[PDB]
Amino acid sequence: SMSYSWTGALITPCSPEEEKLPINPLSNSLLRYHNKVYCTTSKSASQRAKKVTFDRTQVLDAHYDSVLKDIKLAASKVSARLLTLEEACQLTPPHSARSKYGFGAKEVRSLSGRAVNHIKSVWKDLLEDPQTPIPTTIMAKNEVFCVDPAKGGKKPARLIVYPDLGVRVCEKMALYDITQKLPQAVMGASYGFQYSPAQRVEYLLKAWAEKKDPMGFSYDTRCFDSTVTERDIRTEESIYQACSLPEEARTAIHSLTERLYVGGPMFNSKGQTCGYRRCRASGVLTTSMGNTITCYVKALAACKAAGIVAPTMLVCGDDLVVISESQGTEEDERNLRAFTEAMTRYSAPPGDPPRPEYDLELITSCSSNVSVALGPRGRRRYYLTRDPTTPLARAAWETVRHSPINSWLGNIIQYAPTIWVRMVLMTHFFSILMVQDTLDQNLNFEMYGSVYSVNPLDLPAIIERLHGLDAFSMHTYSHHELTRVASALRKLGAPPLRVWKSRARAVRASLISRGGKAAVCGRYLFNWAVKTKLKLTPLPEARLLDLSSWFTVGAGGGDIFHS
Repeated sequence: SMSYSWTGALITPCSPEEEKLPINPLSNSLLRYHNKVYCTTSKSASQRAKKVTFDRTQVLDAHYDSVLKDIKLAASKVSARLLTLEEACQLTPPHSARSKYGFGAKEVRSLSGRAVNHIKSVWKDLLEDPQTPIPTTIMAKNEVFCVDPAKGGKKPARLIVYPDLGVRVCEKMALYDITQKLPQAVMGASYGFQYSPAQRVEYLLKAWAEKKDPMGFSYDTRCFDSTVTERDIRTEESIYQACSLPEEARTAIHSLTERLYVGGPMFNSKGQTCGYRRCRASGVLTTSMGNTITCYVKALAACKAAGIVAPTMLVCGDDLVVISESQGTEEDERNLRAFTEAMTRYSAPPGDPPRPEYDLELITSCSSNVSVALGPRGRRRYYLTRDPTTPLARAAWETVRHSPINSWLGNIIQYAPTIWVRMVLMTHFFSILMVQDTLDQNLNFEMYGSVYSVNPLDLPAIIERLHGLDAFSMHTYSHHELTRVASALRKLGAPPLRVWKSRARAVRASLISRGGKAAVCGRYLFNWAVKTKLKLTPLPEARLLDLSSWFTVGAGGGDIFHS
């Protein structure tokens, strides 16, 4: 079957879109080469539509069946419940796309009569009708990147397919509790979303250490969502139904599967019939959970089919890392080819063929890699980092165009120990917050497919909780990091690190002069910037932080909110 069929109708935008980074003295102080920064628009939607449209064949085998049997057995130990309407409403992000039925996220979150009565009607209809396909909207995402002329032109916009807001709330009532219990039961420690950045590093270090002679690879499936077949999606349902659930939950889950998850008609923003989907919807609740389970099953089966020796996996949606015992250079290459052939049979063909690596730091997963620096007392300290180009480009965009989602804050939190966060992002944004005089304002950001709300003044505590006090004392960064970061800054026309250091001294001093939590930020976040460093003591606030909802599977399109 084809992943999509199309009518010829265009994928259209809601509002006018901005393609180019606007000139502005605040964003210019971060980076000058504004012509290199672009935002994807609906102008490139047809190009993407072509890429994600292809035939899927799927041939399963004994290895696949064996893994699937184990998974269903594991799921049978899980008990899940429905969420109340009110619980599901509270999980809706404040800027989630409004319903076509006369209400938005604000109404849902405040439980307005129209929103509530509508959602009740949608729920009842889910229970009564397991058959009629539920309409979805297809939209081009607006995401910011830096040009890469060594890799062709600009990336085409990603596409997102999602149902109406009323349906999205119903998905949470039916399936949210499952998203919070099932992945850990069936994938155990291989499930990546349960780990903070520091824990992810610890997991990978352990996995690597376990092997007498470790070899690792990442596997890139070509357009994973499009490779997911109707059978795959019905199999996911079978796994959900293996849980102990109330009958009403079983009914809603089945209707959602047949009417929404397995496929259905897509409409553009103008309401014209755009096409029909026969693969994974990118913007439904189960997108992340479904991708993770389906990727785990196919990958583990492919390991068995290939004869990979003692595999330890880390799976986050379509993102897959496999660490195992090396069988020798040529044997490893051969076995990776056999793994790829198996994944291909299972309908998960590769983008770039996997490459064996024999050093953990050389494996890229979820766009990140492990690096090492020194903490206080000169101990080696491993931490997660990434190339800063995209985070810098988005930070410049977000400096001049305010967005409901602050990617820069998510980056500061996730990549706090990195030299680029500490010297550049932290310095720039605390500067900008004082310029705006909005330091003490909660901001939203996306992390692991979920939306969170954080006050920047709480960052020392948050950073301490997630990364430890060492995140404020790290030094002697790797040659690779210094080189990669300096090169990104030059490429974007940003000031060099030495300039950021002088800037941070003044930001630090300004924050300290404001006293209170602002002074705590100055002292902790910018201790690296002064010659006479302060002694940083554990923050009592770090322990009081309720991070119980951090680091879990999220939702397609990040359409879930925790506060």
